[PDB]
Amino acid sequence: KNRAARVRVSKGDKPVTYEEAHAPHYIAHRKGWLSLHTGNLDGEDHAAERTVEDVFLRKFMWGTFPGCLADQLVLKRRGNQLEICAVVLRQLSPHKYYFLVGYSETLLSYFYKCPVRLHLQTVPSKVVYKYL
Amino acid sequence: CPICRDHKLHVDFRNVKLLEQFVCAHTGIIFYAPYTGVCVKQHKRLTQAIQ
Amino acid sequence: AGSRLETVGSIFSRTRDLVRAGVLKEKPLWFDVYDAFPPLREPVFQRPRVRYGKAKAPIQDIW
Amino acid sequence: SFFTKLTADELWKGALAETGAGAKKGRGKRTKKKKRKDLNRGQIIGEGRYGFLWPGLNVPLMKNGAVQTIAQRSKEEQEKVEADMIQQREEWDRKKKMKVKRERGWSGNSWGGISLGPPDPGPCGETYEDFDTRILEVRNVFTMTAKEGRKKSIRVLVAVGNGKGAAGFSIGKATDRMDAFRKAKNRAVHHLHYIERYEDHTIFHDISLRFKRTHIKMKKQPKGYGLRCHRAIITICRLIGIKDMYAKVSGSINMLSLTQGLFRGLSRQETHQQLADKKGLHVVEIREECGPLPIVVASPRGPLRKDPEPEDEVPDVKLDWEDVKTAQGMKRSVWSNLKRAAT
Amino acid sequence: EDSTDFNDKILNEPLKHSDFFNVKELFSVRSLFDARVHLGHKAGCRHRFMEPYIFGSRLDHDIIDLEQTATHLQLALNFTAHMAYRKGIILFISRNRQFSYLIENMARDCGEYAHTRYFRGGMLTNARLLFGPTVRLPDLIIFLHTLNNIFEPHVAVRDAAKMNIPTVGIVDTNCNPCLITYPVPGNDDSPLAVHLYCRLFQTAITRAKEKRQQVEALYRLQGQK
RNA sequence: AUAUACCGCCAUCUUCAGCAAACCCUGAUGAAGGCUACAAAGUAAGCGCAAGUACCCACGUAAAGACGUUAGGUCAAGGUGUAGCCC
Ligand SMILES: [K+]
Ligand SMILES: [K+]
Ligand SMILES: [K+]
Ligand SMILES: [Mg+2]
Ligand SMILES: [Mg+2]
Ligand SMILES: [Mg+2]
Ligand SMILES: [Mg+2]
Ligand SMILES: [Mg+2]
Ligand SMILES: [Mg+2]
Ligand SMILES: [Mg+2]
Ligand SMILES: [Mg+2]
Ligand SMILES: [Mg+2]
Ligand SMILES: [Zn+2]
Repeated sequence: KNRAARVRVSKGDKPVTYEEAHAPHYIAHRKGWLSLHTGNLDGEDHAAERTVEDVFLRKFMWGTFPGCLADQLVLKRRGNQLEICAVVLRQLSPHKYYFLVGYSETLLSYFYKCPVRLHLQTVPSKVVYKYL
Repeated sequence: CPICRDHKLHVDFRNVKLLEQFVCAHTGIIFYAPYTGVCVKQHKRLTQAIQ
Repeated sequence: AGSRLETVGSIFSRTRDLVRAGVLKEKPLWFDVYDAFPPLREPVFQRPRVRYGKAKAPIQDIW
Repeated sequence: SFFTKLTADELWKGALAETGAGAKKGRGKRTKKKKRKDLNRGQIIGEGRYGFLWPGLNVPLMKNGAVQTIAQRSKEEQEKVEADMIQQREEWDRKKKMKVKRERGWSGNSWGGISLGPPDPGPCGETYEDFDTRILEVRNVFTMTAKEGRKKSIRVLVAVGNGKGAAGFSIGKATDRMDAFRKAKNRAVHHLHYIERYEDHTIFHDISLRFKRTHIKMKKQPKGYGLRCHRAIITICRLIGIKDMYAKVSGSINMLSLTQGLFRGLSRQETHQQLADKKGLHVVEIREECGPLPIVVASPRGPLRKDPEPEDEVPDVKLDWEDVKTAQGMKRSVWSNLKRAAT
Repeated sequence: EDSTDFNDKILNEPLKHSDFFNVKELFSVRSLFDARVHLGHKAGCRHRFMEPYIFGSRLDHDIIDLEQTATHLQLALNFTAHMAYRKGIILFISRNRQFSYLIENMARDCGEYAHTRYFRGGMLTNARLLFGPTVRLPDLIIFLHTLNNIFEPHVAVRDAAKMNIPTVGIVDTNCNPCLITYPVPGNDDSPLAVHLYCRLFQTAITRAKEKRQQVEALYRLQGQK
């Protein structure tokens, strides 16, 4: 039986998001990609470097906004701009979200030597696609 | 036991409301000690106070 | 909380009793009608048995 | 390496090993399982080992109307914070370790006799707060399946009652024990019997019946006699509201047959009013405590017969040798008439 | 203050009369005899619990005592009328496919309900799941045929007793009346018998509904003035 | 060291069509069982199949393929419980 990226059926009490509820074979069919860049296009370079950066940014944001992320990050690159789009919860005070946005944008801009912007969308609770 | 666990319960011939709790209301017999769980020491004091 | 023990008494007795015990807060709509105009036989479950030995049905031939 | 690190959910799912061939068929004799602890519970965003005070994250942004600047706690001031966090963490663990003492049933490890509380409120705002639930038997039953082999299920017997004559019982089945409790107790309220009680404390007459192979002999008793019956009969009688009765169980002692037999006998008893109506005579009670005073307990609602009930010089009633042997002082048992706790 | 007078003048007043709706004028032993209600099944099909209602066997064919049918029918029609007066939900049930169309139309015409189709497990005992937690079940079930198409009692007879719903039922000589609240011994097969039953219940139900409106309307007009 | 503590990713039946929460009913309220369409106690969310999508069509091929079965494979992808080593 295939296991990769499959949330398995339970008793009907497990809420899954739209991203989580779709196995890999639905990628490009029912669900899109969580990062968009040109490195994996034919004739394009630096796919290895874009991949390492993506893995770090996901770990960095998970631990920088602990317990606040309500879904996977969407990473967008245009030119040298890096846009991080995150769906977050509404538990942290707004002052703390502004601190972490200013802190994270600056720290990541100096780390990866590119203009980095963070776009936060807040939701009252994790959006549930179905109960598996 | 019920008597020894509460030091404010005093087995005395004047505390008739406590003594009534160890006598059957329908037959007037004094319960044997296993009925209520009182130790032998307090059951004797209850039987003497009741009498 | 009507009882579903249909083989224990009748719907009237089971309803009448649970009303007395306070289990049923209100009497059902039919209870007062049954009480005023009851059936000839109270509808109590009975198990039908086959006859044995010398037992015969009491139905007579019409001549 | 930073890139080899995983999330807490990944780490706990592995370490706990809740899913695995060992969990499948209880293949291992295991008792104390590791329990996942939430390591982010008491953690504050912005707090670190170095004791830095980040304005707007872990300390207030503005102080005295002016914006605070980056600051760092002193070594001593940071020791207190660390110690205070450890004490708070130990307190959290301490409380979790502390557990409430369960009131036991018929025995310390048995489920029988334990209360399950009132049945759950029905969908249409229906409530059963007046009803109490008692467990009578919890059995682990096993069936053999093609794939999974020996599969484990729970069979529960529960009794419900309000203490005022309305009581019932139901079986519950489920893989989990708490689900079996829910099914049995919620179903039992839909199968309630009404039990007639003499003076709201005892049965109307001696009841002797057999249900399958279980024999139950019950005797009407006066006030103060208590419940001197099989422990399960005691439990059921408290739910019905019977205070004084003697019962003896003979033959197969099966909890489900005992419960079903008990409820059959108690539902099928003739009251004094029914006896008077059936025979159109007065039912007169004679009490030795009241001497020769005749106490009419029930009178027929319809006409009253004029012809005395025939007086058969000798009744052709079947007697129980145990009852006769006791009345003649020939019954010797070290276990009979023993001193017991109030029931 | 005004509710006790309402329930007393409207709900309790009909219950003080032996025949408040005059349902005895709807039928006679002769009208039943012409509809062949006395005709039962052959003796070999006789159900033991129907012997008290059987006049006898005419050449191995059981004859139903119409004197008893007349008394039982009075009680059943009287009960049915009182339940229609109280605005109860009346459900007609029968699996005899020869009369499914007739019974469904009679139910619609009287403003009541019919179930003549295959009866699915739990329509009554599991109604909240099938229909919804707020579903109202019938206050009276009328069986024009108490047997299913394999000649066993209709499952709704047992389940009606489980749900404490009173049942009126035409019971032929091969039927089991133990759990039917108001049984009516009578022929359930002949089209003339079945048509008669439908007219009597339809008329009893329709009359009781009209009587309820007359009483209410009068009680309101007098209330204002 | 332990795949006989596990996550992760998989083989296998599967070139299968079943699994099943929550109820209901039958068996005297036993383990258990629940269908007949001219129908007789089952209703079943969800999951799988199916449907859709990819490739050159609606075909075919891919992909998909639940719950479980073999304490199946892998502590030597990486991570990790327990135990062990630290001149
Ligand atoms: K494995
Ligand atoms: K490994
Ligand atoms: K290891
Ligand atoms: Mg494969
Ligand atoms: Mg061991
Ligand atoms: Mg112990
Ligand atoms: Mg017929
Ligand atoms: Mg293995
Ligand atoms: Mg393939
Ligand atoms: Mg498919
Ligand atoms: Mg192995
Ligand atoms: Mg092998
Ligand atoms: Zn003591």
